[PDB]
Amino acid sequence: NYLYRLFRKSKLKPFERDISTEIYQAGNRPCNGVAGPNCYSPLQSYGFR
Amino acid sequence: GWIFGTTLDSKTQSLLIVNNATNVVIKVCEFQFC
Repeated sequence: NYLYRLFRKSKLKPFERDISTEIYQAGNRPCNGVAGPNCYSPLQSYGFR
Repeated sequence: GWIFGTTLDSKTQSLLIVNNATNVVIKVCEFQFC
């Protein structure tokens, strides 16, 4: 139930929140909402045991 | 008023003022304008 962000186009300002979940584009191939080989989901869940 | 923000689907500020009951709603939600 707890998530964190790995990929972002730039850094953050001091005290800035980010809500929008857009698919990251790591290369020249566009994603267009489809997580392909160069497109990754930006929110990965914590694993707590 | 002014509607400060970026990439107008996510976040974005909204300063509607002069309600004639003198109110300064500066609500910051997610909006879709126009």
